[PDB]
Amino acid sequence: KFESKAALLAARGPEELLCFTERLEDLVCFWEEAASAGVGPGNYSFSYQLEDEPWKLCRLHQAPTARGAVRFWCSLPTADTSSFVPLELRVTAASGAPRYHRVIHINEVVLLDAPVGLVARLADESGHVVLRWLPPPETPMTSHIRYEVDVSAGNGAGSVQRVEILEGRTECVLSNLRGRTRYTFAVRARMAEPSFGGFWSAWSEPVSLLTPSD
Amino acid sequence: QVQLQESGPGLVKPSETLSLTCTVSGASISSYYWSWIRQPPGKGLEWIGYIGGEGSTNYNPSLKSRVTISVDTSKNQFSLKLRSVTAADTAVYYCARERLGIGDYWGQGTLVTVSSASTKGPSVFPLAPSSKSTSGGTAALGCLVKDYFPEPVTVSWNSGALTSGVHTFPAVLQSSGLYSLSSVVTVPSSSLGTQTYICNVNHKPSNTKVDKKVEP
Amino acid sequence: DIQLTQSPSSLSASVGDRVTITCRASQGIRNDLGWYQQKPGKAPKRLIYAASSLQSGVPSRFSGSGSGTEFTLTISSLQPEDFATYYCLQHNTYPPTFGQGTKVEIKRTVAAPSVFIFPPSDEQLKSGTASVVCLLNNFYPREAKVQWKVDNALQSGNSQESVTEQDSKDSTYSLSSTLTLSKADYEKHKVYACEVTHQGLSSPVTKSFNRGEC
Repeated sequence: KFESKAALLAARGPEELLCFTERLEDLVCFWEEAASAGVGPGNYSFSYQLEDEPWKLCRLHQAPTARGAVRFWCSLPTADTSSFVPLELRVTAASGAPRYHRVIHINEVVLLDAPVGLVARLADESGHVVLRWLPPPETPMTSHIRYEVDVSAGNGAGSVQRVEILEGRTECVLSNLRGRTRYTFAVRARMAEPSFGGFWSAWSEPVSLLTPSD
Repeated sequence: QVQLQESGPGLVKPSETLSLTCTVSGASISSYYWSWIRQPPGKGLEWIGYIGGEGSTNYNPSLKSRVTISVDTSKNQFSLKLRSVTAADTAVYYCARERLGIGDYWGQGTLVTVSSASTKGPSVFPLAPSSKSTSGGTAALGCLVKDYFPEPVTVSWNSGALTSGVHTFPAVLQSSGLYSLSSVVTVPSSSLGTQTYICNVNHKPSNTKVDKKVEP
Repeated sequence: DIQLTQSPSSLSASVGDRVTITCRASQGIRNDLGWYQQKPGKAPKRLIYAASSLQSGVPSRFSGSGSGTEFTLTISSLQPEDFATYYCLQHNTYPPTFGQGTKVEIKRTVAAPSVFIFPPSDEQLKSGTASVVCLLNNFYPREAKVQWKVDNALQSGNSQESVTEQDSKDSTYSLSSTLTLSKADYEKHKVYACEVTHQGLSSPVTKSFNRGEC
């Protein structure tokens, strides 16, 4: 969940701070870079302001990233988190040398969990695969989640087909698939509308089918 | 409300200090972060440093060798302390409230000049219309501000009542090492009869307080 | 310190049309910028924060966009009061730093310079120096050529020059020129005139005063 959704984002921007929010209750801030023996969480300080209150703590936690680096992160309460309104955070080092002073709009970094319960079956109806899945667990009003299905033909084959699932739909038929080939289906998810923009979730764990002869 | 005003302007002599403070009123300084900013007249702004109800500070690496920012809560104000003054400090200085990278609001603005020359008092003279009894229409008048050091010289008109017509001119370096002004005003001769023109100057460095009227 | 190089250096637009200003950074800061406005007599005011979020109070004719490395502030419809010098600021990588600073000027239908020439009122003569206050109330364009002359002869580096900041209301410059001569010269000579060769009229215009004409 965390490590993964951290990974998904670390996929661009070097020494950048990346806050995001999951089920739209708690924002989560983080940044990276392993160095040497003399650091730690208590080495940095994380100050925020839900626009116009006394300042607080996107309050620190160090962890080592599987890639052999270091990650610093932290969260913020729900009721306090009232979306659309900005938030500015100030992040300083040992001594109050500042390394981030950023404004972030909670509503615009919504990051979902991957969908799940993926199920592919042949079509008792032709040369199609029929795909069913379930929305990312514990996600508020599912009815405005749009998905995108991917279709690989596999490392050895090394191919593709992509499909934009209507917002709130969890089914789709996959036509135009070669006979006798092996297809790997995976689905991902983003908040459709309105307002709140964000990022694609990870691809759901995949499911493969071997297609019958032509 | 958000308000800020800087105290004790004036002049400074090289390798000395500055005692600018900023009166805050409106919201509580307990919360936000505060900054000062510098600007050599027609050259560019430089940010100098911040400070909160946190106590914590940061100073530009271009002045950290010197700079100190102070914080008094009950006083509800914050002081800049700057030592080792020179001719690279000849600039305009503002205080602001860092809600983000500026502070929604900046302080009025204070000028402080730096040289060997000391306080010098400005002079004030009326300028009556140079009419005969031939041809009229409108009319222009004015006081004056001549030979002074340093700045700034604010010139209003009768306790700041008159307005639409004022054109206070920019000071210019003469040769006597002293700036000079020129403060006109425009109105028809239709009211050159039922009221007189009385400006109330101020130049705080050499505390000059004049009151020269301008009759027909 | 990070470098913010704005352009064009200054500008000249009519009332109405769509001014746009850019701001390039020596290193992508992405989101972390503010646009600012500096009026002549006034402490500077903050139009845009967080690259694109409009401050409260500022007109909606001001907006900003851009991310990372280039930035744009764009005034959708120019006003006479929109006269001022605009600056971009950066707070990604401390210290905060501003731009050079695009000054913008208001193109406005050509106007004629209503001229005056006032008496050195008797009290300025105990100073021991001559100085004639030659003013050009409300004109356009700025291009001014005021030549003083004592008894019909053009002089060398004699005058003293000043010029007001463009008007907020009707966008017109006004000039201030003063003559330099000793108390000895004033009491001897009688002719003194400014030769306003401004574009306002289609011919020069000149006003004067004599001391024996009280």
